[PDB]
Amino acid sequence: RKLVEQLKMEANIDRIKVSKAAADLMAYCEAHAKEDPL
Amino acid sequence: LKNQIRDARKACADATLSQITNNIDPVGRIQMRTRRTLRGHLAKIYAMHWGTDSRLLVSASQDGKLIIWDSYTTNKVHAIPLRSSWVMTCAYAPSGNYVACGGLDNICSIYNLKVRVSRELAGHTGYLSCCRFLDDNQIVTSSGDTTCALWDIETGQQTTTFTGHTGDVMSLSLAPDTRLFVSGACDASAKLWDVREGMCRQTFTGHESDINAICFFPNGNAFATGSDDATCRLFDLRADQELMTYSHDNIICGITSVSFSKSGRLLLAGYDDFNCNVWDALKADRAGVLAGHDNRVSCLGVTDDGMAVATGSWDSFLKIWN
Amino acid sequence: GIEKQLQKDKQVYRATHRLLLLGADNSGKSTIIFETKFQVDKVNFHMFDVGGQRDERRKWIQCFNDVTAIIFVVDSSDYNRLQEALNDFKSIWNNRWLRTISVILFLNKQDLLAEKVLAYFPEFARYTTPPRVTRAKYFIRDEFLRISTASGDGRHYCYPHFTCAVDTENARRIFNDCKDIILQMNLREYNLV
Amino acid sequence: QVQLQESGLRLSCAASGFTFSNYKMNWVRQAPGKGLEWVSDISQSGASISYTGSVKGRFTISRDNAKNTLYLQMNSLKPEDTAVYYCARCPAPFTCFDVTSTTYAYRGQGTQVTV
Amino acid sequence: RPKPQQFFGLM
Amino acid sequence: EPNQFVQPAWQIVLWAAAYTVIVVTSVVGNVVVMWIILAHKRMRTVTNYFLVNLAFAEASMAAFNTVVNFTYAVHNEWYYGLFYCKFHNFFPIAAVFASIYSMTAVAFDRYMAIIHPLQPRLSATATKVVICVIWVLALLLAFPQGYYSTTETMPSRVVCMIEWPEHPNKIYEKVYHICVTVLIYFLPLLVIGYAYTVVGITLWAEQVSAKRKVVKMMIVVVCTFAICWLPFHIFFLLPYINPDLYLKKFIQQVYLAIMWLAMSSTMYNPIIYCCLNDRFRLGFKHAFR
Repeated sequence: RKLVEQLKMEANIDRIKVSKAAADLMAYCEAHAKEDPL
Repeated sequence: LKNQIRDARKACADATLSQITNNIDPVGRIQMRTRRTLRGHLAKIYAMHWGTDSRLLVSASQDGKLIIWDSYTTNKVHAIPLRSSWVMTCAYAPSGNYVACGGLDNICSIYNLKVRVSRELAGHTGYLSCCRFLDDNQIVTSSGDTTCALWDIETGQQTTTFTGHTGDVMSLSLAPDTRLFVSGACDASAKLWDVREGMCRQTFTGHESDINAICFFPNGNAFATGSDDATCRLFDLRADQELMTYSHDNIICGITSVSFSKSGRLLLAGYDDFNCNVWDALKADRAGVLAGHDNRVSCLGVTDDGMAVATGSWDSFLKIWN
Repeated sequence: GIEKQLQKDKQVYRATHRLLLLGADNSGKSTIIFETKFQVDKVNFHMFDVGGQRDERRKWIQCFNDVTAIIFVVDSSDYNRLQEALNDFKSIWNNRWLRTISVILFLNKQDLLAEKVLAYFPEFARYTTPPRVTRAKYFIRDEFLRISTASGDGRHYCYPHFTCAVDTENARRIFNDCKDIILQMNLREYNLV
Repeated sequence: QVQLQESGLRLSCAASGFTFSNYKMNWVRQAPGKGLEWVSDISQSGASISYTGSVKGRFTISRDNAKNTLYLQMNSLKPEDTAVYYCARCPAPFTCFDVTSTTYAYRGQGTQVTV
Repeated sequence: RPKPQQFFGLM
Repeated sequence: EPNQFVQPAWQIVLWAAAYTVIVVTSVVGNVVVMWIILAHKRMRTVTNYFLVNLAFAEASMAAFNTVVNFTYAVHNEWYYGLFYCKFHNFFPIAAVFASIYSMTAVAFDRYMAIIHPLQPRLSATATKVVICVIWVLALLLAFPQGYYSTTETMPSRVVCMIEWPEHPNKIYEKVYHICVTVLIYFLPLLVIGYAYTVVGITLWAEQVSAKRKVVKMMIVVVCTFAICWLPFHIFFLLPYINPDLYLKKFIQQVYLAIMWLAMSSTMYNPIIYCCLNDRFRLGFKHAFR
């Protein structure tokens, strides 16, 4: 029954759309590409 | 209640990550070669960690040796004989004053480098799989009894305990802000934990077999997981879904170590096919092949400012690539 | 003096032979984590019995990839848990990281097996020795030998033994078996076969 | 998220969350008052089939990769066969230790069978 | 040197 | 009549074919074995260091010694001068001695690996030390023949020979030849025979056939070594009991026969490695494609 309480605690979170997260990931990747020696 | 979670995850899925990175310029072929080769260990290398000064590193072998290497000159600054021959992890402190190790003895041994042993944390039940320093006084460890723990080094007592996994915990990764961490375990799931609170935040279930390694993206909002299903996966903490899946039709072996670069463009994945791959994190396409080990690549690490990538395998050799 | 003092330790790592001890609760493997060091003919063998972890063994058994031999102890008198011992033997034999390590098989508790004979497997009726105790002993031995000769015979071999609780010559057998285990390794390393 | 759901004389095990054609599938009972005991196994392509000697010649195990399900056809039962049955998957594809374990994450909740 | 009919074999 | 040992052309053709076959077989087999071990990066092992030392010594032996000695034995005329006379009496003789000592070291490896397998192997630095000692004593034993070497001009003849210090009883050359005959024939034959006899007795008493093939290989190695190196030392100890045999062409026929017999032992070890190990067979197939 503790797993149900954990699922209820983790369910009520703010889920932003995946396109905005992909855009933020790509923006951080592009903003630091010049100082990556690899 | 998980049906509502999956329904919300489907409703928050607008477009794929590869669609957002579709009309972008690829990196291309990555050509890397071995600069320094370290040969001072007898048995297989099980783990390593880089220093924050980007010069000295540490390495652990199954013969009972923990050797601190100078990567610039291929010289051994320190060599420590261990009381237990089986060590599965090692961590090097950000201040450089301490080192830690642990393994099948179920003890987290912390040594001072002013080399003398300083502390022996003994509260775990299963085999200690990973450990990472927060400060010189606190440390986050994970063991094979499906638990993690935050410890105070001074009193030698557990401060908090993280018990949410149903499988043996294989790896952990610390956030750069030192307020959260992630753990990957043997139930095909990864979990995010709060250091200050002591409770799990979110649970990610996208894999199909035992997850062996985990590493944050450099911005702290994403991570990557490698497992035994021959696929890597990139997850985001905000989108609540797997952003990317790095797979191939010819890889049928497990994944032992993953790590990120300075910009997060390249994902560096160690495999059981005697070689490592360099994937593109955005394009989800393989861009480099590093093949210089005659046995299974056990551990992999990235220099803190991105000047080198050091791998260690079961052929008792450490190789630095640039 | 890091580089010199390591090298002598390499000689110590060239001096000892590591062994992995496996068995169930009913098998007397403590009589045959804990470390036991014993010296036969001025050769040091160092056996490890692991009991401090959980019953899931698929992740730490890879720590014993470079071990010389696996001593597997089976209580032969327990007919109820004999299939579990056979499944454990099959798992150790067919592992990917244990496909090059030979297994010395010790069929312990011979006197209780003889008492159970003189007082599960339907194929026992159509069996003949290659006098009931001898038939039971060799049926139990051939049950493991069928798994041993089913696959992976070229890379590693099995060495069965019959052992009682008052037996003292097990270190002799471990010495002789490890001597043949590397002898076959040295015959292929030195371009002879 | 992997999922195995049992139903059930013929027991069925429906699989989800993972590809089915690359794993070896096992049937494991648990008797009332006794521990978990391995019963049967079938390989990835359905070639190598093994049974315990107590049920040899009496049980059949089959798989359907088109429907991604695992069947156990059981007949001529005995009163000792009353147990809780689970379908188990070992984690490494193209290969298998801990399917008969106390806390295993890659097996279902099982079904009760009373004879 | 002793004779012009000598063989002078070498290894 | 102005000079004997001038063979007719058909004898030169027959000896040229019989020597060309063995020098081509020897040098091709030895350089393929060296390339197999040193190029594949998995055969580069502490075990095979004595093997590549033996292969290099045998190849240098075959090429330099057999070609120069056949050229000097066709017409008994020297075409190379004083410096190459000294070099030929210094270096290929040391290659002979280093090859025999390297084969003794390989037999020692086999004895230690088979009779005492639980004991650890020699270190890489110890292996390099034994290689250095073998080559140093090989050059030290071959030095007095290359130091006293000189050339002389006879009527229509040029000769290379060792000019020993003059003695009323020729003590120095007698002691040198008996000592080199003992140290090069008798000691390594006894050592290799004892080690191979003990190893064959152990291995002789599925997988039984491979051990018996190894025992047959060692019997073949010992027998061919003794047969191929008996008349060489018989000839080089001959002039100190009957020095009048060098006045006829029978002795150049005897010299050509014994030099073919002595230098034909170079071909034997690549064929042995090809017959025993399948990895060497795969390397021979890979090098020929």
